[PDB]
Amino acid sequence: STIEEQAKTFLDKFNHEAEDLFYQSSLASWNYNTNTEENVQNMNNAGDKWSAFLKEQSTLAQMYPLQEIQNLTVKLQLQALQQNGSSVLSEDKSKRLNTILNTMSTIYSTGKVCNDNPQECLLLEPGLNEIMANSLDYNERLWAWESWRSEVGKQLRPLYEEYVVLKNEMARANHYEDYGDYWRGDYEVNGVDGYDYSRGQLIEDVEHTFEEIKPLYEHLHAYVRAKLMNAYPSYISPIGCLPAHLLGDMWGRFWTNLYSLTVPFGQKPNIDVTDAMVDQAWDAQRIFKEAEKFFVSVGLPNMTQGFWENSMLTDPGNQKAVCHPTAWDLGKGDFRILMCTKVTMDDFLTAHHEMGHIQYDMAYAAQPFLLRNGANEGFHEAVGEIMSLSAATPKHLKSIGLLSPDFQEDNETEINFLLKQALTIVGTLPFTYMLEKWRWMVFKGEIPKDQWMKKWWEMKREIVGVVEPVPHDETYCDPASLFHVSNDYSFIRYYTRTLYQFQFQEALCQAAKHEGPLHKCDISNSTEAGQKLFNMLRLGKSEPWTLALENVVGAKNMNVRPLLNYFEPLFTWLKDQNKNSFVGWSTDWSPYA
Amino acid sequence: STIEEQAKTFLDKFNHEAEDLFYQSSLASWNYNTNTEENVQNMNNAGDKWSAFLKEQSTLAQMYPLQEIQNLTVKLQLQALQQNGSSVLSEDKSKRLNTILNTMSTIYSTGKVCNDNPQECLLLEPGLNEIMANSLDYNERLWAWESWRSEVGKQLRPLYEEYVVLKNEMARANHYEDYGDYWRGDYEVNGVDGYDYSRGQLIEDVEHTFEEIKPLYEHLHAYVRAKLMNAYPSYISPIGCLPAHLLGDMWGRFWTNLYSLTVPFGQKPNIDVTDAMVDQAWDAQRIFKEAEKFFVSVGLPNMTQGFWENSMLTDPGNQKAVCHPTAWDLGKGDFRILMCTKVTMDDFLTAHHEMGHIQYDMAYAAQPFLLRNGANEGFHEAVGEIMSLSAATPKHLKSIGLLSPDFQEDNETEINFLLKQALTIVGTLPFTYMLEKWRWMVFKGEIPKDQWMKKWWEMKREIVGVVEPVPHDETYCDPASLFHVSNDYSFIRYYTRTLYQFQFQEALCQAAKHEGPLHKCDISNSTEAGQKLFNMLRLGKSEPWTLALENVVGAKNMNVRPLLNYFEPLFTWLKDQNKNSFVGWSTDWSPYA
Amino acid sequence: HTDINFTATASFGGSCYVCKPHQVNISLNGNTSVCVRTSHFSIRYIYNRVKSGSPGDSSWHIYLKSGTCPFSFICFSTVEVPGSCNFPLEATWHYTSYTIVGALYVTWSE
Amino acid sequence: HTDINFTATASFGGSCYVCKPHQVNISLNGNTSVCVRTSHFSIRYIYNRVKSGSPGDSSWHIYLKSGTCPFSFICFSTVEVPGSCNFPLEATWHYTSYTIVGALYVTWSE
Ligand SMILES: *[C@@H]1O[C@H](CO)[C@@H](O)[C@H](O)[C@H]1NC(C)=O
Ligand SMILES: *[C@@H]1O[C@H](CO)[C@@H](O)[C@H](O)[C@H]1NC(C)=O
Ligand SMILES: *[C@@H]1O[C@H](CO)[C@@H](O)[C@H](O)[C@H]1NC(C)=O
Ligand SMILES: *[C@@H]1O[C@H](CO)[C@@H](O)[C@H](O)[C@H]1NC(C)=O
Ligand SMILES: *[C@H]1O[C@H](CO)[C@@H](O)[C@H](O)[C@H]1NC(C)=O
Ligand SMILES: *[C@H]1O[C@H](CO)[C@@H](O)[C@H](O)[C@H]1NC(C)=O
Ligand SMILES: *[C@H]1O[C@H](CO)[C@@H](O)[C@H](O)[C@H]1NC(C)=O
Ligand SMILES: *[C@H]1O[C@H](CO)[C@@H](O)[C@H](O)[C@H]1NC(C)=O
Repeated sequence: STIEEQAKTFLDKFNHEAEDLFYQSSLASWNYNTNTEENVQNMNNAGDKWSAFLKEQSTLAQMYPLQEIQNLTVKLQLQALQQNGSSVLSEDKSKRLNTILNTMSTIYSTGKVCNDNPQECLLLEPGLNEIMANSLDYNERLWAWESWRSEVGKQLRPLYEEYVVLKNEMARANHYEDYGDYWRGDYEVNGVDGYDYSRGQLIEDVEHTFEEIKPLYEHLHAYVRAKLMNAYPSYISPIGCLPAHLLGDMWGRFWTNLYSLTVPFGQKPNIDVTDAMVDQAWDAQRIFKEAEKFFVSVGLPNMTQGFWENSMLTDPGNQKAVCHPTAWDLGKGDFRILMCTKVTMDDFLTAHHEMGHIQYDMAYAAQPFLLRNGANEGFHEAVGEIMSLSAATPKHLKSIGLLSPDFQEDNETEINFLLKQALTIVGTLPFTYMLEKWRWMVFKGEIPKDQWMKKWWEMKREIVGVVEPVPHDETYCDPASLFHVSNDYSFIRYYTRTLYQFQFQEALCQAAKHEGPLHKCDISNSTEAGQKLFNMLRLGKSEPWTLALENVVGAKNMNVRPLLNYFEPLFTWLKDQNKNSFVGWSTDWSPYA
Repeated sequence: STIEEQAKTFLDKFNHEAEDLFYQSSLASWNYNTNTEENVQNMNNAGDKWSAFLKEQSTLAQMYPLQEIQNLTVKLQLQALQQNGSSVLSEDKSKRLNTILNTMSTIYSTGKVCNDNPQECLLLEPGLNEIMANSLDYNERLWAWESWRSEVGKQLRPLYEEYVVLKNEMARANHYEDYGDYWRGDYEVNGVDGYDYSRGQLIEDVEHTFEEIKPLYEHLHAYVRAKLMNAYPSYISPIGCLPAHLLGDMWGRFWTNLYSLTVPFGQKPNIDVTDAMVDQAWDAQRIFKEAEKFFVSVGLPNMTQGFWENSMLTDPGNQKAVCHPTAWDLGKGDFRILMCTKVTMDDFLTAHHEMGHIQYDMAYAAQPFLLRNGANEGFHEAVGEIMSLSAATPKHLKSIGLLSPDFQEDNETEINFLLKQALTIVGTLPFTYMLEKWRWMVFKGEIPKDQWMKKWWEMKREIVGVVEPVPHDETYCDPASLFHVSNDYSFIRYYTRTLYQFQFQEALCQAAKHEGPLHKCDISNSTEAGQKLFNMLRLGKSEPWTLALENVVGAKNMNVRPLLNYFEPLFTWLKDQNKNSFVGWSTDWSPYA
Repeated sequence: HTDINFTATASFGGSCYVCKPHQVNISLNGNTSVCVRTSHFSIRYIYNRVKSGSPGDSSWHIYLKSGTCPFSFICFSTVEVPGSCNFPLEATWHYTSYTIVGALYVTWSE
Repeated sequence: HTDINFTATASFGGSCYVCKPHQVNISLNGNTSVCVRTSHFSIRYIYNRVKSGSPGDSSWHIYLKSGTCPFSFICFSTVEVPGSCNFPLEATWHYTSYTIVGALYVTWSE
């Protein structure tokens, strides 16, 4: 029988068993956060069983030679399934890497900085993040910054060195260049007519998409430093980089946060509807319902009843669970969101962002199990963020009745809002590029163990325009203090995410027949767009992501300009202020002589 | 008869006739300001008769060969008198240079900027000066700045070009290198044992006393720009020079003025006794009387009755005269001050500064007429300014009862005051050096007519760290908008003045047996000092200035350090602030793209 | 007289849950066709979901469309009979995908 | 009886004003000496500044010091006489410089 046809029914019976078991691992994880007594520790078992299963099925899809696979769909699944993966390691080395990943995950998860008060400690959650978010005492923020990067940082170092060894050895064995080359693999595609993407063509299309995004960044950067000096006098030099612990969070991943300082026209009525909501007695339920309602209008389905009936969106606090807003596609037509909602404009937009995830999930749940996923990493993240935009516009707030049409919408509130967005968005782009430009260089074996930190900050000052507030020797391991580093995630996705994110909103508002600046757009009511969108959503990881884009946009590859053109009004305004300010920075300055 | 002996009695009879006629020219000028009806225009006649006399006596001192003059005193007088001077010019060229000087003096004297309000004009006095002193509207200050440098500036250009021609031709004929070389001649001395000074040794001892004063200036400069940005946001770049019209007066000759902005510890009780006086019903007379009283204590004379009886120190305003504070040594034991006094701490210190001039005048009035003068230019100016210092100290104010001993004198009020002083003093030093560094280069024939302005501002930015707020082509003539430029005075004197000014206060406080910082010193009560001082005062221009200094200080030549050591506590405090600020500037920045 | 449960009992989740129900027994009072022998009767459509474990069921709907013939709710029948009446049975997950899982064929005589 | 103005009338301003008065006539009732012939008399020192034009005069003081002999204020005399009594006349500008411009010579007999 055609080995294609023989693999067809092999995959049929695989999908069946896999959907059953993956519903088991997912239901047990939900139950970890969701519910009583007897739920704390079954998650970890049923996950290893999933792991056992997946391992067997790879050892058995090796028997299906891809070359003889005509059906493009079965090829992909087969390809996906048959990856030797981590198992391709000396038994002990496979365990030792495991041992390492758990240790690193836990140290970060359970790391705390203390005070002659060795009992009193704050953690990363509330503790420090709440300080890096509000506090305006340079020395205090520096203490938070440094204490974290020291206590949970130096711990991570020796482990992280070992982690790159085996982690490479796993890639080098899987005929990838290095573990870095391995992660880029996600954006790869082979053997599809003029739709291909090279594993290393990502680096170039990032680097070459970066030179283009560099001008906008510098003017935003040189603008903030000026307003920062005014909040922290004495501390900030206008030739040199910004001192990390002043960027509004532990790492300076976003600048969203410390904004009240860098606000342009603080004279204006504030576009935080956060309290407008409270005044209308809005509960966590009225948010999501108004978000479901958003989607309905764009040609998509109302949430599955049952999503409603066992989705946790309020916080029990009486039970304790992980409040990091998540959207869950367990098997078996089962979708739900876990989110500890507060009556906020922020938690309101997060609702749209998470439910966007659910909508992507529901869209493609018909695709064979193995291909139920974002076209590539950070497709998913983008499809959630594209919703915030439409749902965080005055046009939206106005109509939704959370802000009265009385609202004067002059060019002043324009920047007011468009700035906050850039703090969050243009903020993170260069942070992100460097973080991975670093790991890429490490995983390649370019930076040695004795320069890791020196080459890190060299790059922080160089690319990102940020200086360490204290010298760090090589006992430190600062990138490791960030989640996605110690919990072993590709981070470059957050970058690609943002680029697509706009390409979408561009073509999607094009469909909604929008008129002015791209940021005023609000695709709701517009079924015309929702279908353009769904047409790619439902596809899952079924066609290559290059094509999946072309469905929504027109290009086989990411593009930078949609983003830039969204920020055009802010860009030509920041030059206005940086007419006299010093624009750019020197690697050479440091707050410590 | 010994031609020395024959010149001895020639000089006797000259001094007699000269003191008669010089009382006449001085009495008539006093009367120009002082008094009724029939006094407006006699000053101009009786001056030309003085001019007539002085010219004859040179044409007749040419008959007394200097080489055969043994008596060092008669040599000097003879030397002084027998200078061909301006007369050494083609009759028409002598007139034409006159014609020019008057025109230039008058355009500046009577130059006014107007508004579609061609009737409404302000002048330099009140008008503009009062704007450049108070106004905080960039555009307004720029309008004042530019309108003056245009209306009374472009007028001065063609005249100033012609003025350097004949003005040089007069020096070139008097066997000086250029008119610049001519002015430097003031600090010259020949044929006195190891006490000489070369005409060009001045430039070096200025330039080489400048490199020394450069560090202190930059830290003051980089400090003000920072505080200025805060007063004029948008306008001031922290890489580049300060925009002239922001420097507190039409030219930015002193920064004294706009200080309320650059004040360090504004929290402190203000050391302006200005209103303390008003509260004690102090009249213009109680000021000068308390200043006379100052001197008496230092071993010097109380004013000549008659100085009291026809000195104008209040302002008639009912009669109108020139209120620029002046001290008058007319002939014939006759001294008086013309000053339009207001009850102020400023007008208080000015009293001391003007009476200091009178005291110098009274001290040397025994020297033969021709030698009755400051040892060199700017000795006199220094001897007045050294009095302000002693009289503007807390120790003085405290004891004089104009400020209660209750006054807390911490390190805070320290800089508070020491800054204001540096605004005024360190402020003008570089301004001054450049202004003459420019004329020097002009009078040498280094800068051509088609670069005069370009080379001026190049130097303003370069040396002084100040930029023009608008581009000026060569129709302009900005140095000419300053008094001392259009009214034909050597300006470098204001520099040397300041240098000496401190060397004195140093050695004079040494004599007073002072203890702490040099700026707390108050030589009053201390006859020990006053005599050291008088010992040089009475000398007039009788021994060479190099010796005259050595009497008070110990060096044959000026020195920079006394000044620097006076400002030591400010200097080490300004580095403290410029730890992070950009210290210095770039020629390349301009407020006009 | 004679009553008639026309039952469509369904299970869920083959190689893809959501695509189509797993299995679906269609039944006329247990057996596959029923001819009425006592004038006047009563006929009803019962839909029966077999517990699967996920709240995905309950978003699975099987209903019968209208179709071939005049009335909408003489013999009845699962399976094809000449001159029938296909009230076809349509199965859908959450109104995303539709898939017709059978029919009720009817045969009149007047 | 006989009264006696002893007058010192002075002018000001030679090659240097302030250094010394210009000129100074010293006089015993107009002529140069006076011998008293009527027991009891009265003697006074008058000082006479000639208008010069500047308030510099008036800061010019000519007074007579004490000197050679017992009493301080028989014949009198401008000019030297054997066995006299020099009340010497001292002229000063503002107590800066002193210069003795003459004397009153007296001659007793008892
Ligand atoms: C792959 O298999 C499925 C089975 O239904 C089919 O729908 C699809 O068209 C097949 N593709 C090709 C290219 O044969
Ligand atoms: C779309 O939204 C507007 C206000 O946002 C509302 O008035 C209108 O009725 C909506 N219509 C539909 C069909 O969703
Ligand atoms: C110069 O002349 C005056 C005349 O009195 C005299 O005082 C001075 O001593 C003379 N100087 C010399 C060096 O002869
Ligand atoms: C000097 O000044 C102090 C106060 O400044 C005063 O009390 C003292 O009596 C003065 N003495 C003289 C002799 O001038
Ligand atoms: C259907 O009818 C049968 C008899 O034919 C009866 O026993 C049964 O309870 C009924 N079931 C339902 C769900 O109504
Ligand atoms: C048809 O057969 C089965 C017996 O196994 C039963 O479930 C069903 O009720 C029967 N129908 C009738 C009408 O008796
Ligand atoms: C001095 O005395 C004479 C008489 O000897 C008299 O006429 C004259 O008025 C007196 N002058 C003065 C100034 O007293
Ligand atoms: C001495 O002579 C003159 C006359 O010219 C006169 O001024 C003066 O009064 C005379 N003295 C006496 C005492 O007569």
